[PDB]
Amino acid sequence: DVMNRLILAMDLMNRDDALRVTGEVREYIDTVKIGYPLVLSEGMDIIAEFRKRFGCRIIADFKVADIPETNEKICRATFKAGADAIIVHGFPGADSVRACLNVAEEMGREVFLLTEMSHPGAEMFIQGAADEIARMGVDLGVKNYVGPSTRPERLSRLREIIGQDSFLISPGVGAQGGDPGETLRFADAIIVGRSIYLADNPAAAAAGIIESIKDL
Amino acid sequence: VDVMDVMNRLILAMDLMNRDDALRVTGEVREYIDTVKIGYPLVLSEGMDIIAEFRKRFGCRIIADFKVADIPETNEKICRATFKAGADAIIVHGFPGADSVRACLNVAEEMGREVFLLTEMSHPGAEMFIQGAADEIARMGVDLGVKNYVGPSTRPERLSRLREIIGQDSFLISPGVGAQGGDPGETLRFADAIIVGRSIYLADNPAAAAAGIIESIKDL
Ligand SMILES: O=C1C[C@H](C(=O)O)N([C@@H]2O[C@H](COP(=O)(O)O)[C@@H](O)[C@H]2O)C(=O)N1
Ligand SMILES: O=C1C[C@H](C(=O)O)N([C@@H]2O[C@H](COP(=O)(O)O)[C@@H](O)[C@H]2O)C(=O)N1
Repeated sequence: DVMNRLILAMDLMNRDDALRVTGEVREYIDTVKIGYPLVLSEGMDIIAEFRKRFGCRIIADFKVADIPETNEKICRATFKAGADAIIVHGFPGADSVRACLNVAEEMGREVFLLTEMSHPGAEMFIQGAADEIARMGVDLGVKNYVGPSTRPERLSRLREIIGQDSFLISPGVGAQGGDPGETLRFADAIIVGRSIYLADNPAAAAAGIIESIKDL
Repeated sequence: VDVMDVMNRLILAMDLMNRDDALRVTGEVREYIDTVKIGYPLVLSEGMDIIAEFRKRFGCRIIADFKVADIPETNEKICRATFKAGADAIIVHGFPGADSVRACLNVAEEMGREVFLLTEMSHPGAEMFIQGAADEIARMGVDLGVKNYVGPSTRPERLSRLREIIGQDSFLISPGVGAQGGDPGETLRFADAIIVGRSIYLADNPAAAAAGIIESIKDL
């Protein structure tokens, strides 16, 4: 359950700037997605902190895409650092995703499978494997997925593959071009990045987005 | 000669997760290699500063094995942060497409660092989707101006195919020799250097582990 179905993609690289725009919209969010831009430039402890300076839940968007052995070490350190869930790439195959799954289960945490990406280059290879990846995701027993809001049609097919009792979230809303309304029809929640943390007033953006979909 | 050469054609994949063991083990094999591959296992446990530290204390070049695989905008920040940390190079995935790779290349060009494109991976799972796109990712990397690549030693027939695609003038490094089954000798028929992790850092005696690989290759 994600408050207001919205997830903050705190992608600012300044620690303070981060805990700021994050505080300037704390009201409308309870789930934060944190990536490498912030973590590498400020350290993994920027996570265990968030889980207090804001009490929110943290999804580590690390797109794990290595061999099984290394994926296991990466997931361990991300969870030890105290992350609630970690986003994993599916293109490396089923043994690599399985490695992340074991660790999540061993530590009682969550794995999110990224099936398709939102950006343009995604057409070359990712798109043609998307469905097969989502399906691998089902054979593997994955219950959490990430899909592109930049492609409403794919987003609907994804929901068809994963089922109704699978959790789904969607990036690409706003800057990349996705609409917060169309997207929420198949996915359990959206993820908005730049469209918030870069507006003259981030507080008055994560307010309007909630308005454009406070109906549902 | 345009690309930096690797001492003894051997790159150490330092994936131990605690600062002291990483330092201790790397120090022991210093006289044998001058390039060190530092990935997320160490960097997420000890921090990115570990990158400048190794680079200073050992005088070795550092390849950040981060497998950048995000959208262009984010890949740019990951590369800028990695280079700001002092890495000499950064490994990038190709599957996300040409725009994602180009974003890494711009920053590398801007800051005077290098990009290695990972085309095909060495684990079994790699057969499911990356193998099928491997030749095209390689060819895509070539057309983008990529001069450094990573190909799998666990499949000489594939490493060979990739060498033909990228040609004789570009730099190819290959992981998977040792713990994964690749042979130092065969791999080097096509790769300029091999990446070795566990066979050295989980060995009773790392230096001997390294000296013994360097030895069986000395002739070839
Ligand atoms: O396919 C993907 C993978 C990844 C993800 O969601 O896992 N993201 C992340 O979503 C954020 C951009 O949202 P914004 O700033 O454009 O509004 C960044 O943190 C991206 O790395 C994508 O956008 N597309
Ligand atoms: O295809 C790949 C991708 C990646 C890479 O080389 O970029 N690696 C890395 O090579 C090291 C293992 O060498 P060892 O410990 O098995 O000796 C780890 O750091 C892996 O993440 C692979 O092994 N296979």
